[PDB]
Amino acid sequence: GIDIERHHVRKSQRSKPASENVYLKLLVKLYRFLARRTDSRFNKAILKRLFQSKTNRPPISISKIAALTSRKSASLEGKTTVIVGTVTDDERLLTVPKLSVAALRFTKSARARILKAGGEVLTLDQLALRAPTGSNTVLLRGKKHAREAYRHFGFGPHKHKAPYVRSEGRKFERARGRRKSRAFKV
Amino acid sequence: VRYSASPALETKCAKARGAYLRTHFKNSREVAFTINGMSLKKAFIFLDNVKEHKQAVPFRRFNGGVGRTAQGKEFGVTQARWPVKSVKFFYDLLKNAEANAEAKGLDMDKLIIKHVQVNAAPKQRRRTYRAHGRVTAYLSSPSHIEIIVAEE
Amino acid sequence: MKFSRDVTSSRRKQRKAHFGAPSSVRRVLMSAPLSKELREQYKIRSLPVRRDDQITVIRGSNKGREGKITSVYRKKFLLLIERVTREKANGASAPVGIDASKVVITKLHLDKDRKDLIVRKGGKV
RNA sequence: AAACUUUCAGCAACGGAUCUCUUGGCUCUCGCAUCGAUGAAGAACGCAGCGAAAUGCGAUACGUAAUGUGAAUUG
RNA sequence: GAGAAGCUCAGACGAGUAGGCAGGCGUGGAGGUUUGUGACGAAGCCUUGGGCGUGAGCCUGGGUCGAACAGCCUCUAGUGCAGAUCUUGGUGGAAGUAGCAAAUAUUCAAAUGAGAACUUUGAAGACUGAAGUGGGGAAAGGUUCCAUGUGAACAGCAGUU
RNA sequence: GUAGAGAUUCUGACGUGCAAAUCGAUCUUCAAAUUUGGGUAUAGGGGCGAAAGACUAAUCGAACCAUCUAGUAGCUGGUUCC
RNA sequence: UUUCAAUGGCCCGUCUUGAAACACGGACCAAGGAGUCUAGCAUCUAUGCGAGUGUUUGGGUGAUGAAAACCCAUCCGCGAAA
RNA sequence: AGCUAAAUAUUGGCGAGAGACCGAUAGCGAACAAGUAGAGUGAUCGAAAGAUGAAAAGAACUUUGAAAAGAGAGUUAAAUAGUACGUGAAAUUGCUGAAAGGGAAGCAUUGGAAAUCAGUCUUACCUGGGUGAGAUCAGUAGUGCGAGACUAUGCAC
Ligand SMILES: [Mg+2]
Ligand SMILES: [Mg+2]
Ligand SMILES: [Mg+2]
Ligand SMILES: [Mg+2]
Ligand SMILES: [Mg+2]
Ligand SMILES: [Mg+2]
Ligand SMILES: [Mg+2]
Ligand SMILES: [Mg+2]
Ligand SMILES: [Mg+2]
Ligand SMILES: [Mg+2]
Ligand SMILES: [Mg+2]
Ligand SMILES: [Mg+2]
Ligand SMILES: [Mg+2]
Ligand SMILES: [Mg+2]
Ligand SMILES: [Mg+2]
Ligand SMILES: [Mg+2]
Ligand SMILES: [Mg+2]
Ligand SMILES: [Mg+2]
Ligand SMILES: [Mg+2]
Ligand SMILES: [Mg+2]
Ligand SMILES: [Mg+2]
Ligand SMILES: [Mg+2]
Ligand SMILES: [Mg+2]
Ligand SMILES: [Mg+2]
Ligand SMILES: [Mg+2]
Ligand SMILES: [Mg+2]
Ligand SMILES: [Mg+2]
Repeated sequence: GIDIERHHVRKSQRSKPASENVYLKLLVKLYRFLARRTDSRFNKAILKRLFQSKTNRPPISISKIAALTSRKSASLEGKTTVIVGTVTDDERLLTVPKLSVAALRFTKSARARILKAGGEVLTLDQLALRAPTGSNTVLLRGKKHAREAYRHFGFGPHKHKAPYVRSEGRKFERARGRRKSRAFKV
Repeated sequence: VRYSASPALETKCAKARGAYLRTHFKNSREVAFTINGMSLKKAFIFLDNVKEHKQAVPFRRFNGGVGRTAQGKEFGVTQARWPVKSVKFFYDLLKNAEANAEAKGLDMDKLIIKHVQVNAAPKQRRRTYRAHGRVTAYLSSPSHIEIIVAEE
Repeated sequence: MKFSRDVTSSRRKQRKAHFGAPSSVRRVLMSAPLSKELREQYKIRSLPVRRDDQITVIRGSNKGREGKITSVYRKKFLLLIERVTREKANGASAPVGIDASKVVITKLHLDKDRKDLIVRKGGKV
């Protein structure tokens, strides 16, 4: 006998994508090699995010990219933005600046507006050629907790989360237990 | 039809069989076991003696409750009977095998019963009436019999 | 390939319609090819067989035999041909049936209706 | 030593699984609108050379007339 | 090169009900594919032969048999049994056992017949004993009536009846 | 006291029966509130009852048939390969 | 493979704190035999598109052969505001 | 007070075409003389049961038997298809063979005994040795400029 207590025994991470997309497999093949034959944390970051599910790879819009790369103390002037995910458009940004973006996917509107403003769109394999270790790159992520489910997670007394309701209005969970005039509030 | 065995020269043997014979399977097995291996002439003598209650058929397997007799002594048993209905079917089948051998010109002096087998035929069904308005089976147990005699 | 909505390719229906066909329908079902000489003479590929027609057997153990059609047993889709028999146990000769598709007609029992059937079928006399 | 009992195999029984089949079922879709006092639906009894159940038929009775086909029916 | 879904080096570890997850095995049917198997024997089945897998299972020799069937990638489901006093069918040990003992009772000869305790004839011995084991009817049955034949099944033994 | 109608006791026989109530002996009644054929009426919360919750086709403290109905079960049983 | 010898081995399933139980089911064999389909909801994953998204209520090539494929307008649902 | 087509419905009836459906304990209760046989006074209840073979060629005739049948024969591709008929499992049974057995049997481990099964080896490839005959091989000549592979005409005999 041996007295071993085993808590973090099996690693909890993905070692490969769940996707069967053959081209994603080709990108993983490229970045398995790059993350192994370089000392770059950027390449290990790309390889890890290439495995992640859709909900763990939220989109980012060109407005957020334009805002994140144009801060007052930025120096992120002429550097390529990289996201392992989809780049969407923000139609509210009437005038798009000149941007260099590397992404898994571009929305048709996002791609057209980036190019029309004189910028450039790259796939991740084109990025690997240009910056094989991700030097002078802005690695970005979308907002993970913006999806609907995070309005509800952790619902409970005084947690101020959203209930699961079929309809919204009075008569739909706004009565006893939700106000002082009806027994108690939450 | 196929006999269950061929323990003899095809040219020096004869065959007889009966199917769906309405005589008791258990009694017939005991008769067959006793006459198997006998000479044909002595089998006829023994079968006639069983008819006369001069000799008996030892009941060796299906012997539950069979009575005792001093005629079982010659076979070293105590339980023996005289199932004459089964005896008659065997006597007729043995006569048929003898006639079959006489047709093939075998020497009717060395003929030995080389093979005899009883198989349980499909049962025939009757009913009997039991107390409290019940009905239970009253079946018959007919037999298939095959015999092969051969020169010794 | 069939295209008509009025044609069924159902195996169940086709088999029911074949084995349940009435007597007059079975007559057309029991057709035989005409011989090469007869095809040219009458411009007809095949006909429903008939009693007193002359055929030769083209398939089976009786291939190459010839004779009149003594009877058309439509209930069994069988032709009985003269002198095509087999021996029973007791020496009597039992006729052997042959399918109409397995013979070729070498001489037709031409008569008024048969002559009308040749002209109607586009043939010549 | 047999008999006896037990297991296995061959062969023979008993029984009808398995496999293959299928003029049947089930389901879907398309199309159609037509019972009866001018006696319906249903019931009974009869009708064939040899026919009891089914099909058919009604003392004109496995049918008459009429039309089509064109040599069978068949145990 | 080493199905990169690959290859290679190393260390630690191994109970499990209820329960959870993964990877596999097997079955019917669907799409694709395999100059796929097959009357020179498909499928199925038997086996006192062989091989593979930790296992689910799989392959094969011999026998039997006679008309279809399989591998690989996918699709799909009425998809896997020891149990449910489970269902339907078949078949056992109990067993040649329990038993076939109410209602007095049979016997001799002949005929017939392959065969007679049980048929028929004669003889004897008996019984019901007129509130009958006699002679009719009503209800109910429906051909059971009669003659000639038969004797598989039935007549819980027998059968020429 | 016989026929008929009953059914006390043996707590007899039988108790996988001759029989889902019978058999033997014994016993009750035997000219009337008697026994009984046929016809006829009463039908299920209904009938009918000299009353035992009896009887109403081997069914009765609410018959039998079909349907609602695969009624519901915090309960019992089962729940198929590695 | 069979059998022998030596050593070990209680009858499975089940409910149970606890079954070899003097707890229940199970004589035998075959075939059948039990988490399904549907209207929703929730998490997680994949795919498409993305401030949008959803051709199948409908209409068209359509007659040929057409329950498929393929194409096409206005609404509308959900989302873009509480 | 009143009438009215179409677009809508349709587990009945009639006709038609289909199916990733079931395949004889399944599928309708009924693939078959099925709402039949059978049960109940009645209302009602309600089954079981498909397959010889291409063709009956459905076994002449002889013989034993009172007969049913058996044995010879015969037909058939097959009777290891005989109508008690395709295949023909298991339970259960008879015969034969093998083996074991002092109040259960079965199983596991290990070997003995007996029975039974597989090695097909030393094949391939390489070299040496013996004789044998033969269109004869390395460098080259010529026919896409420099280097490399190939075939092809000859020489190298
Ligand atoms: Mg026994
Ligand atoms: Mg006794
Ligand atoms: Mg009785
Ligand atoms: Mg473990
Ligand atoms: Mg299925
Ligand atoms: Mg085979
Ligand atoms: Mg075995
Ligand atoms: Mg292994
Ligand atoms: Mg199931
Ligand atoms: Mg079972
Ligand atoms: Mg179980
Ligand atoms: Mg049971
Ligand atoms: Mg006894
Ligand atoms: Mg007296
Ligand atoms: Mg007297
Ligand atoms: Mg009288
Ligand atoms: Mg008593
Ligand atoms: Mg239920
Ligand atoms: Mg219920
Ligand atoms: Mg012990
Ligand atoms: Mg517990
Ligand atoms: Mg237990
Ligand atoms: Mg308990
Ligand atoms: Mg219990
Ligand atoms: Mg029990
Ligand atoms: Mg099963
Ligand atoms: Mg065969």
